[PDB]
This record gives sequence, C-alpha cells and structure tokens, in this order.
Amino acid sequence: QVQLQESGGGLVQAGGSLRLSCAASGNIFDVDIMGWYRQAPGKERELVASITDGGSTDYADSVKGRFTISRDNAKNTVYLQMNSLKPEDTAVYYCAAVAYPDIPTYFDYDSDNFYWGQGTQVTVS
Amino acid sequence: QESGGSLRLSCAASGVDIMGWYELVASITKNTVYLEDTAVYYCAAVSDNFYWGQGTQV
Amino acid sequence: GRVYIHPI
Amino acid sequence: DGIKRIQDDCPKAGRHNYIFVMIPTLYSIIFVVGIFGNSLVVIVIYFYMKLKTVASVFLLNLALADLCFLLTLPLWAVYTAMEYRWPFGNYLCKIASASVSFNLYASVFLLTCLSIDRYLAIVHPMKSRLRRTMLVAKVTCIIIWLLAGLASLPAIIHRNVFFIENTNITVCAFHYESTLPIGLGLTKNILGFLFPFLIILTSYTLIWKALKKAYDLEDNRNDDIFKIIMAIVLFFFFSWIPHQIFTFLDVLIQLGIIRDCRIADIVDTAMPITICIAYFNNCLNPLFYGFLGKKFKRYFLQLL
Ligand SMILES: *[C@@H]1O[C@H](CO)[C@@H](O)[C@H](O)[C@H]1NC(C)=O
Ligand SMILES: [Cl-]
Ligand SMILES: [Cl-]
Ligand SMILES: [Cl-]
Repeated sequence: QVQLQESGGGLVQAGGSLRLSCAASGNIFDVDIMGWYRQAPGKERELVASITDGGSTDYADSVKGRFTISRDNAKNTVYLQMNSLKPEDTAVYYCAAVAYPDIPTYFDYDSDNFYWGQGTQVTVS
Repeated sequence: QESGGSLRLSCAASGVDIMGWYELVASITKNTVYLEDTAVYYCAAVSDNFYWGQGTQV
Repeated sequence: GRVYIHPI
Repeated sequence: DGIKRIQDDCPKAGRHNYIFVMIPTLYSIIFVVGIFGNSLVVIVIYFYMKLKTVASVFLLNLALADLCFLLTLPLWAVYTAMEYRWPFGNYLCKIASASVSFNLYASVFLLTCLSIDRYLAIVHPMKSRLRRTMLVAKVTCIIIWLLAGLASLPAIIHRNVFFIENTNITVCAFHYESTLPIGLGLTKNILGFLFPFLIILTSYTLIWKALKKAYDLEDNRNDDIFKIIMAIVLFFFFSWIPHQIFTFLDVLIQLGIIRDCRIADIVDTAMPITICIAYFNNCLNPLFYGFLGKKFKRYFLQLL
C-alpha cells in the first residue's frame, strides 16, 4: 500500500554520529505525520521522535538534546540526525507514517492509516 | 524468491502488502524487501493471504 | 399487577 | 421451575389485530436481513481481512453480538403472532429476554470503545499507537461481554412464564407488584443510554473540533466527514430515543403517577414499534460502520 524505505543504520562508535533517512513511496497525496520508533532488544518499542507537516515536533525525553528530526514535504522524506550516539540508543529503528486517502473517511480496518517500515539495525560500540 | 543465506537477506515476490522476515524479525508495511542470530529466516507477505517461502539458513 | 410482555 | 398465577391490572393494553400482523412481519424482515448481513460482515473482517486493527476487533465483536440477538428474534416473532402467548417454556423465556438486554448493553458499550479508539487514533496517533494493541482490544471485549451480561442479570432473574388468571393466557414477562422494578428501567435509561451517549458525543466532538481547527489554517479533503460524523451521533441518538422515551413512560406506570389503562394501551401499542426501530437500525450498525472503510466496502461488494 504505502511503503517506507529506510537507510542509514549499522555499527558506530560511542559518541559518533548517524543519519536515518526514511522516504515514503507510493501515495499520490501527502503524508500527515511521520516519526521513528526504536525497538530495544528484550524491551518494548519506544517512540523516538516525530514531526508533522506543519512543523510541529515531538522528541523523547531520553533523546532530548542529542537527536533532531526534520522532514521534506517535497518528496516526503524524514531525516533523524542522531548525534552523540550513546549505548542507550542501540536498537532497531523503524519508520512510521500516517497517510490518508483522497476523500478520506477516517475509518480504516486494514492499516488504521498507520504504516510501518522494515527497520534498520543501529548498534553503538 | 529468497537469497543471502554482516549479511543481507533479499526477498522478491513474483506474481505485496506487509512483507516480513520470520518469531517475527522485522516486517515492512518489484515488491522486494531487504533486511544468537543463527536461525532459518523465512519470508512472508500479508490461505489467509499469507504467502511464505522455503527459508534460507543463516 | 403490571405484566410487561415486551422483549425488552 | 414453577409457574406463577398473576392478575393483570391493565390486561387488554396493546392487544390489537394490526400489531399481531405488523410486528412479526417486521421481525421476519430484520431477521432475514440481519443474519446474512452480519454473517457476511464477519466473513469479510476475519477470514478475509485477518483482524489487523483495533477497530477491526470491535467490529467483529459487534457483529457477533448482533447475531446472538437475531437467533432469538423468531421466538419473539411467533410470540407476538399468537396474540402474546408463550409456548417455549421458562428456559427460553429467560435466555431470549437476557439476549435482547445483552445485545442492548453490548452494542452500546462497543460503540463507546470505538469512539475512544477513533479519537485516540486521529488526535494522538503516535503516542496512542503503542498503548493500543491487540491484547488490549480483546481484553476490552471480554470485559464488555462480561459487563453486558452483568447488566442483563436481572433479566435472567426476574423473567418468568406466568398464567394470567383473568385472561387464561400464558405469557413470558416481568411481573410488577412498588417492588423496585424501576431499577430495570433506569439501568436502561442512564446506564444504557445517558452515559454512553455522553461519551460517544464527547469523542466525536473532540475529533470534530480538532479537524476543524486543522482546516482553518489552510483556509486562513475532510470536508465530507463532518456530515458523516453528524450522522453517526444522530443515527445513534434518534434510533434509541423512541424506545428510551416510552421506557421512561413505562416506569411511571410501573409504580407511580400514571394509573390509567388507556395510557397503558398507548404505551404497550408503541413499545414494539420503538423496539423494531431500535433493533433494525442496531442490526445495521456493523454494516454502516464497515462501509466507512474503502477496503471493507470493496471486499463486501465483491462478495456479492
Ligand atoms: C378460564 O378457563 C376456565 C376453565 O379452565 C374457566 O372456568 C374460566 O371462566 C376462564 N376464564 C376466562 C376469563 O375465560
Ligand atoms: Cl502521552
Ligand atoms: Cl393455557
Ligand atoms: Cl477498510
């Protein structure tokens, strides 16, 4: 339906730097709200940072000051610039987007208008 | 069509929606996905409209 | 008394 | 176990030839339509769609709750046709009355949870994504089935088959002697309507104002949905307010101010009409909410 192509994961030193790029693909119209979720090994999933099309942001308290999320409304791409990667950031980062149809009825029994990605492994050494 | 058994696993469907790797590893929601870690990785795509694969050994 | 014969 | 002998205060109330024909016919129509409608709804949402969302779970349980009521409908149909004569005994009287009451409370509670889910899904999508899982949906559904049964427990307790001595008619009913039966009516009024209507109106009003505030900035699609939302509330309101009104009017006759048999006749004449309205529009609820999804409508159309 709506695909989220992620890139920018791998192995990085402690205190290094990375950049996660998530491009939404397929939908004719814009995507409402995009964000990132990290799955910590042996833990639950956690919201990292989200950004709206209007310009509203929402970071997690654990990553406040270290990360920064931005987006491009031209081709619907979200960039999570991750600075000062601490070992608390080692997880599988998944991309998330909220996309609606043309004349949208906000009922959706298929995906709930919430689309995920395959996720990139981010390991901090 | 699975292949790839650091590494990378590529699953190419022939002939769509929620492709994933399997315990579920990771699932994204030409339709081809690219992804104590020793297991048989299977490719799935959401009868029950859930088509699986033969599985690649890692 | 009063007999309420209705289903509900 | 036993059969009690009862005298009727206003017996020949709502005993009219045209109702004995009109109400079983409407019951037959609702039965036929509801069975195949909600059966196909269940076929589409589970086996065809796999229940991949929270609203999917609520939709499933909504159709499954309505099917249980539809199965007992024929008992009421031939009960009304025989000029209110009950030939099925005490057991089926108990379960049929409890099933009507159970469908009431179950469907209204499920709509409440659907409203909260919708609000949290549009206004706070990312933060409510993690807390809104499948386990919480199934746990909520078992809590709702349990509580709906708990609300219809006085139906199982106080529904019997009585011999009306002054008419020689065997009926399945409640017998009111005072005696605090008004609880059974208030629980329908305040617990079965007031509280859930308030919650539902609240949730859809928050969605309304959020989306309006969103479109204001652009004006300084989503223009359709307002009329849709206004349906959802009013459709829930106007399909239950007849029954509820006459139900309240019934409480006044149960132990209070109204002490007339002509008024009793009008109330007993109108109660099956309101029941018909309520449950016809209720048995259409899963189908009406499902067609609000593009994929569900595509699948359900293709199934025909
Ligand atoms: C009820 O039936 C009995 C006979 O079993 C009869 O004596 C009585 O008069 C009947 N009552 C009415 C109201 O028809
Ligand atoms: Cl919160
Ligand atoms: Cl008899
Ligand atoms: Cl849908």
